[PDB]
Amino acid sequence: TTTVGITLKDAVIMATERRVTMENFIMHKNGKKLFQIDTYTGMTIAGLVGDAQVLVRYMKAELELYRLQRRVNMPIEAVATLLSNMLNQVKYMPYMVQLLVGGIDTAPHVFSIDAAGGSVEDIYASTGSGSPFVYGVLESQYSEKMTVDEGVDLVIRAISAAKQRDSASGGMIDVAVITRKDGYVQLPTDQIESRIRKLGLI
Amino acid sequence: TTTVGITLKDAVIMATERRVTMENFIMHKNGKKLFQIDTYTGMTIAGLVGDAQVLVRYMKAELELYRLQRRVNMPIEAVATLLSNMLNQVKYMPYMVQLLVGGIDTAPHVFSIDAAGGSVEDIYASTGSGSPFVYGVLESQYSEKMTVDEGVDLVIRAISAAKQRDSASGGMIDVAVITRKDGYVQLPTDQIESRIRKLGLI
Amino acid sequence: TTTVGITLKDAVIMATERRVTMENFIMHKNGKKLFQIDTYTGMTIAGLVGDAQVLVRYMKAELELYRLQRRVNMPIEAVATLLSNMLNQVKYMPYMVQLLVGGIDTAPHVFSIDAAGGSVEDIYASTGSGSPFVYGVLESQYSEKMTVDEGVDLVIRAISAAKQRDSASGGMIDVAVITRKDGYVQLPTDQIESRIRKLGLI
Amino acid sequence: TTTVGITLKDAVIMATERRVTMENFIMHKNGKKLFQIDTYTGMTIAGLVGDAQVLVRYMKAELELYRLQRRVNMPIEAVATLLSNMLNQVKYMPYMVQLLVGGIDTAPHVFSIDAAGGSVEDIYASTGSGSPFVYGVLESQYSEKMTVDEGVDLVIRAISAAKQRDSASGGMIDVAVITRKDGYVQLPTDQIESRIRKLGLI
Amino acid sequence: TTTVGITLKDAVIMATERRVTMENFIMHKNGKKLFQIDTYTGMTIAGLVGDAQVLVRYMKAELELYRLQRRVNMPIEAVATLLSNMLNQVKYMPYMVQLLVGGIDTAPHVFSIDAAGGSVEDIYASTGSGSPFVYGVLESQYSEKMTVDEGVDLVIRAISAAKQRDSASGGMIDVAVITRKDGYVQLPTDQIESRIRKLGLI
Amino acid sequence: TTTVGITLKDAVIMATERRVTMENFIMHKNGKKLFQIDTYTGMTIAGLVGDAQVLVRYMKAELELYRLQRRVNMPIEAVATLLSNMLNQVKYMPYMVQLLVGGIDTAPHVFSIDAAGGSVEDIYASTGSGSPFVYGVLESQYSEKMTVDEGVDLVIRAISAAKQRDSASGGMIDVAVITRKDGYVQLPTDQIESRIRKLGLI
Amino acid sequence: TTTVGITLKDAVIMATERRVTMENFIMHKNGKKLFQIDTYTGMTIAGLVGDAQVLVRYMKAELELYRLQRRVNMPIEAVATLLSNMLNQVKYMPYMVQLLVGGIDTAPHVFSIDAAGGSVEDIYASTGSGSPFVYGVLESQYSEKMTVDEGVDLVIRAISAAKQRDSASGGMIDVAVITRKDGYVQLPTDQIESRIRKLGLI
Amino acid sequence: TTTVGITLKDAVIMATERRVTMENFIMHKNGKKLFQIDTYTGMTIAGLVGDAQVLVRYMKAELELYRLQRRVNMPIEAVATLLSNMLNQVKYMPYMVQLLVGGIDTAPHVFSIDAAGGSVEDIYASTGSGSPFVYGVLESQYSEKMTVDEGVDLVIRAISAAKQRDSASGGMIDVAVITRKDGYVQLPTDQIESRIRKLGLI
Amino acid sequence: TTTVGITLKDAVIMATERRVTMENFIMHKNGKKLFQIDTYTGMTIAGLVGDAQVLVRYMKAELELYRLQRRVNMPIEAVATLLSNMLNQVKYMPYMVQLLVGGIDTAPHVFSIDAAGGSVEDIYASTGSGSPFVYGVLESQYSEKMTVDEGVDLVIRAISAAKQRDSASGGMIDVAVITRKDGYVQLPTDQIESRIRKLGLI
Amino acid sequence: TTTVGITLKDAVIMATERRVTMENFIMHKNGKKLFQIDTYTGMTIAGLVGDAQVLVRYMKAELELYRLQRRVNMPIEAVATLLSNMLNQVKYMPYMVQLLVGGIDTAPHVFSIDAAGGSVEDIYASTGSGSPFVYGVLESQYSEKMTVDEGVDLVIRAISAAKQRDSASGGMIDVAVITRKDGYVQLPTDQIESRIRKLGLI
Repeated sequence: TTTVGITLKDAVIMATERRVTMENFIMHKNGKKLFQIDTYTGMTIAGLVGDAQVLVRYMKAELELYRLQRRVNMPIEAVATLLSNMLNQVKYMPYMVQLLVGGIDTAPHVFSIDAAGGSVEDIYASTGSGSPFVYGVLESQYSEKMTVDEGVDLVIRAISAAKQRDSASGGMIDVAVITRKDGYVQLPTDQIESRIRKLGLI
Repeated sequence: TTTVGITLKDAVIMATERRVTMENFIMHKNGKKLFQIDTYTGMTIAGLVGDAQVLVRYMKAELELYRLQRRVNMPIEAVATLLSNMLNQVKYMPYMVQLLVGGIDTAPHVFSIDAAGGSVEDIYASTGSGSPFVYGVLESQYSEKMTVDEGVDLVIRAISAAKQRDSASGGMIDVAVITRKDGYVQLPTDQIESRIRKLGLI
Repeated sequence: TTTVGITLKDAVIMATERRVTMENFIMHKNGKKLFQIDTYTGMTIAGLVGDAQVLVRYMKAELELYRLQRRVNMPIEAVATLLSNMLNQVKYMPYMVQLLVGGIDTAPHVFSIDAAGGSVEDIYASTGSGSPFVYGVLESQYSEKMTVDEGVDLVIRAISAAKQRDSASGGMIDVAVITRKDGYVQLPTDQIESRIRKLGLI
Repeated sequence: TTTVGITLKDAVIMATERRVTMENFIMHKNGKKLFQIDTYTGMTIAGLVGDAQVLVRYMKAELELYRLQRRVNMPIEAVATLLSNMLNQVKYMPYMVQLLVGGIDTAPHVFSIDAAGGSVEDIYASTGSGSPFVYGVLESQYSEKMTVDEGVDLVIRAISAAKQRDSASGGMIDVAVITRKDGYVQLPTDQIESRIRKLGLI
Repeated sequence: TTTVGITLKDAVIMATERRVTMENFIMHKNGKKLFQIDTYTGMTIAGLVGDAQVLVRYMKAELELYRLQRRVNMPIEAVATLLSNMLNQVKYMPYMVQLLVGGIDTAPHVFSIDAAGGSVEDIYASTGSGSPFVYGVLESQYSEKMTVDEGVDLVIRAISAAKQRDSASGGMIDVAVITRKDGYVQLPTDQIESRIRKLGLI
Repeated sequence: TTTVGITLKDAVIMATERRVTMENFIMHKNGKKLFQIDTYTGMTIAGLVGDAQVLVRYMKAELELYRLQRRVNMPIEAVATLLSNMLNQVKYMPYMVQLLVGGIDTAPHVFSIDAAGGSVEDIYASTGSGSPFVYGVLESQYSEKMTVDEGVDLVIRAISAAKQRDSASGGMIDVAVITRKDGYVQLPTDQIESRIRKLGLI
Repeated sequence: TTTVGITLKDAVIMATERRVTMENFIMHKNGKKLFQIDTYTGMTIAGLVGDAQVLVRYMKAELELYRLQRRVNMPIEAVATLLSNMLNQVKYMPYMVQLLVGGIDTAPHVFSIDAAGGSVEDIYASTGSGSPFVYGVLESQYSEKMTVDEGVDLVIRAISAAKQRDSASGGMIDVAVITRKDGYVQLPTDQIESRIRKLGLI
Repeated sequence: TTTVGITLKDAVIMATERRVTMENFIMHKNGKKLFQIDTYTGMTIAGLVGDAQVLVRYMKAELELYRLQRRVNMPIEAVATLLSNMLNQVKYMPYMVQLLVGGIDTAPHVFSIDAAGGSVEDIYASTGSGSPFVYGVLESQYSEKMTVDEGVDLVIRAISAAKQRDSASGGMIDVAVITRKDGYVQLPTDQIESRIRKLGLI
Repeated sequence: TTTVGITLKDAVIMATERRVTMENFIMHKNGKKLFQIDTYTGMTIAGLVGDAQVLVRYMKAELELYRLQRRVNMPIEAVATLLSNMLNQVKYMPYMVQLLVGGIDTAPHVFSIDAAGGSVEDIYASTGSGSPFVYGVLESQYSEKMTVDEGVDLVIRAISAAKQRDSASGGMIDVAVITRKDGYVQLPTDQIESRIRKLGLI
Repeated sequence: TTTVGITLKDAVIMATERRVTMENFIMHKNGKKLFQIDTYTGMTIAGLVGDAQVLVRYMKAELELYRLQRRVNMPIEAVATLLSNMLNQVKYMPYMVQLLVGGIDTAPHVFSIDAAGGSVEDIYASTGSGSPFVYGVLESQYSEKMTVDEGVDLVIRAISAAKQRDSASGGMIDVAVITRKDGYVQLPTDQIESRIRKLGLI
């Protein structure tokens, strides 16, 4: 599993791969690991599939109820704090997951949450077995002045490198871009393939 | 145990073998592993017999009550989600089962569910100790343009190969075909034997 | 790791992939797992790299000395028996390897040898984590009447299927053909790529 | 694995199946478990393949050297005693095998030898995971007045029953008949198939 | 312990032995392992004596209350399903028993139930440490066209063979015959002894 | 296993049963547990068959060589002392056996030897899993004034009681009588059967 | 500890010894192990003293309340069934006891109950570490035609033999005789001593 | 620890950092991990310091003696094979090291050797806890057409990224360039600092 | 992690670094470990991030509610006592944290609280893996007569030394000064950088 | 235990404390941990007293023999290499020690050697349980331009700080100064006390 989320001037970019390893072999090639949980919020999942899918359903319900009652979207840091409390309350019988939460309330935010409920905000983060390979690419190439198009190419290259070295990662890359003007937009598969061909990664 | 489920243009095909290994020997040669749980839904079971049989009874009750209350059949993805919640709620005292759910609501669907409640949709899937042999046959021979007759021959060949290499699998092959026009139809035993003789697998 | 060896009327075909998993990641993409150990004999290796490489050097030395002293090539069954004795003598501090030996002395032969020194002759065999996927392809498609060209396509398809489902397998496929008329011939990489394109496996 | 040996008035009949379970699946369907070790002596093997094959080679060498030095064949009880000493000398690092030795010196004999070197003579015996099913057939149907033809049918039925209930057993049945007049004679495969069809076991 | 149950055209035959091994010796020679639990239903027990006896009392109470309330006898498959639920509900603190249930509702039925609640219907079944010896006799001699008298002789021979090879089994054989015309009939001891003498088993 | 040895005025009586439990079932019904190791000396064995048979061969060789060199039979206490040294020298890798040695040099003697080399002389002794049942019979019925005929009946009754309560014991009873006048005499099987019928033990 | 109970034509005889081993030495020489729990019912105890004494008090209360409410004494089999339920309900936190229950309702009965609640009726039974020695005496000497006086001598001899071979048993023997005509009668100590002197057991 | 070695058209570049973690803290900031072992050969070390330093001394002695005896430098693959044998001979009491060997004999070579003696040639490789971060940089930026100057900048960036994410890595970067024309040349520290300032890594 | 708190005549100074080690690498470089929990109270955290963040939220809620109800700020020792009770109440399922609490009520105070609820007041204290290096600096250089400016330089030097020797510590240093006149004041980052340059620590 | 060694322009300074903790209490207050092993070489010891004292005797013998044979003092790096080989040769049954070696051959040197034989040269080093406190003092106060007098005061302050925080350290401080002009000079105790009083450390 390889997930990544980065922040730009007025945008958040999140991306994952699709390989699922069930019973010690590659049983599924097109799993879903990137989800929209609010109007301007997304989340990626890594770890136990069952625990992660339950948490995604919980967050969608909590955020939708929050929006209907208080008439506004929950702030991104409040989303991370809610997840932090939920995971820490069962720390001794925990969800075996690694989570990334990103979105726009008044500025871009990306949060990393561990199984014990620790939440840390960062300019970029990566989770899964392929994360160390992603961090190598981001350390040498990430720039805070990048445009959205340059940021999309950056995450594609980082995940492509992880797939070359992590056997638990593979499949098509899913990319989502979150902005205030356009909201949560998942890039089409053909556009991702076009960028891969232009970058010479196939 | 060997179970398999595939999707076609307008059909779902599921098939299992019948061998049951109780007390470390072959005690039963004609066990039942393929069940109809709704008008257009079927399910296969692998793992502990006691846990699997209880889950089959639960799903039949839930789906029938759902149909009577809401006047329509439960969607296939909703069936998988319900099973996902049930298994995950007892993950630390879990049902030691592997499940496949397939059916037609508006399009063919096949779902794979593990003991921890992880549910992944796929074009085809296989469970049990004989599954890796089935995946080899499906990887080299499956086609999305296959007809129903060609699909039935495909699953028969895949299970036959598994029986040749997995000692935990054996017995007669049971095959079911699910379509909107004809509903859940379990193929007669004589028809299966005729296809086996035509394919030269005996 | 995925290795395979098959016998035909007057030929032996052996093939492997190249992925090496050192320190729990994909460190090497072009490892060597298929070796020529005599004029008409080849061997594939699976398991611990260090143990396997030492055994390859031992077999090359033993077979070359055997040829120089007795003026003839060692029979294939004698090669397997020699390996069987070597592995069994250290069974409690064993080489953690799986071996296939194939060649021509008066007829095609393929032998499978385990870490405890058990040697069994078979018409075809496969070793490594990807072997069960190969056995599924071979069970449904292998024929004793196949030509050499058909046999080469068969092993390529079988290994390609294994690479799609076994994360420990990957990389370019190496194929060798052994005949009395032509000896040990390793197929060129471009020819393998041409067959892959013709089979629609890329 | 299923092996059996019985004694008659002037004959010894030994029979095995051929299935070999290497790496927890059925890797070989035509393994060899019945061996001729002297002019009027045979042996069956069950357990670890590597240990069993080494012992077969040792016994062939010891018995042939014994015949050349003392000009006569080693008595059957002496063969069992030699094996008993060899296994007991390494009882704490033992051969993980179960052995049957049968032959004619002046009268029929069948010996059962365990991994610790215990040797017991009996009118009939069976080894392997399928042995308890064989003992059920022999207890109800064996007779000391049976002819050679009746004895061959008896062992075929006993092994056939074991194959129906023991997943570790399978494949073609090999049968050998030992008499003073004709020596060690392994029955042809076609003759075994004819008896199977006549007995209605296929 | 050795229990067996078989089905015929219009009859069910169940039989057990009587040896009870309490404190690692033969403390009781005339234990009871075959019980009538309904008008046309019987049950055999194997495993822990305390757990088995409690279950027998529970089943007698449940079936008698069922008959009084719904005015008809519980169907045999319903009896097995009720036992399946009871055992599975305590699977992690289970009854350490093996159960056979047989009877007539509209046709003969025999069910095998394990400690985890798995229930499988079969034409014949056997439980206890002596079961593999029984399966050998049944595999070679059982016929679906047998008469009641022939079936009684069959189960007597099968249990007699088990007593010759299983030290945990012994004592007098108890046999019950269930038919629609005559109900649950336990054969007298003298009749069993007469059949044993006629079969030459003493 | 049940062995017994008693002393009288001018005689030693030793007796065993024949059941051998190999692989957790009754594999052999006619094992040999009573051996003549010298002109006026016998020995019984209990425990691991392989260890016991090796010790019997060692004692026969040592005693025969002793007789040829020193021209007289080894005294019974000297036989026990030799066994005591042999077993104690390997106490941390011991023979897992229980031994009884009895004979006549100038007076009757019976010695009990354990796996650690402890040797104790006694008027009577019993070894094996059935020994406590034998001791009950001997405590209530043994008399030092008994004749040889009365002593033979005593050991037959004691072993018969053990067979009724110890599942590891069974089969025909072998009895040997040692006297100075007649030497080592093994009673014929028909004579044992006659005594059993006269005692009402069948 | 040594307890015994036997049945005769119209009587039940129960007997125990008195030695109690607390803190790994003989702390008490005159413990009580035989109790009257009803007008025609007795019980013996073996195992943990604390658990056994609590059960004796429970049974006295239950049986006395039963007699007052239903105006008749509880049947002996009903007493055993009540104990069976009580012990089985706490099988995973059990009473570490072995129990014998004997008495007269319409015929003599003796029941043996283990710690898991298994209850088996038998003509005679014995519990405790000295039981195997008692079974040896009973197997060779018990007769169903014995008188009460002969039965009392039988149990005295059996317990005396156990005291000679079991270090955990010792002390004075307590004997009770239960008949319909005379009820529960505990024999006086002087009468027991007189029988011991007459039998030559001191 | 972070080590890296890459191959170019006519050059080999190897580089390490200097941090040593002794007793769970940073005790040494200027450790030595890159060594010249021959005229055109270098080696990097990772793992246990004591084991690594001993191996470096062994290799220097072996290669110098080899050069003096055979008058030529040992080929790079021969160096790796010698190390492979040394490590595998003690695999059960192994050197806990990870090694890279690079040099020029007729063409550039880089070999990776593990603790068990497995040796694999590759175009580039990295060892130590910081290796996955290096592989991310190399996967996205390495080119086989790079010049020596571009290659030096590449390894500096890769190690700098590792130091930002691996707490076990740090300190000054040491770089060596091996060519046929100039031999083994270790770059001066000031030149490395100049490149770091030019790359904006400080 | 490195945290420090010191007391002066009329001030409290607390300082931390920012490195967070999640999944055994440096995932976050700008974590937050210093918090204001009241008008004149601060707290530092070390250990499990999830547990620490939950405790910070609890303390902010408790102290704010305390201020609103009792109209005054909670005394510093009362803050430590409240934390002491909370941690000790769950000592067997504890928060895996190390805490420092400092502030002004009528005089400077610094409290150290462990995971078991032990609270000790001290003139200065340090927590985390880098604490022993800080204590070395404080032991040799701390003075109770220091000014606020001198105290700020002292904590900067102490943390800088810890970062040079503790791999778990790193990043920018955050410093807060608490006085009655000015309240809780967190020093700006540029001011910290200016002091670092003036002290020659970069 | 606290030991320290530093290098200056033309001098080496080594210092230790004297507390020895034998049987979990302070048994000795004046242990010796600083030794002269050559004309210009010293060594400090930490860890197991028995192992350390043996190594000191070995080094004195080796260095004195080296000086007599080769007529010159062994170089400091050669001393460390010799110790490195000795410790690594017994790494699996190692000396549980931490060692510092310092001296002058042509320039000052200080080497740190661990139990596995790893040797690293450094400008300064410290061993023992009090070492982290020393490193804090050295990081903030050590200067390469210090005079000998300033260096002596530095090590005294560093060890004094360690004694205030490490319970395993205590007692009088021993200091040695090594120069080419004056050789190995151990400072008198009164001079150390004078410096302690001047520094205000008492």
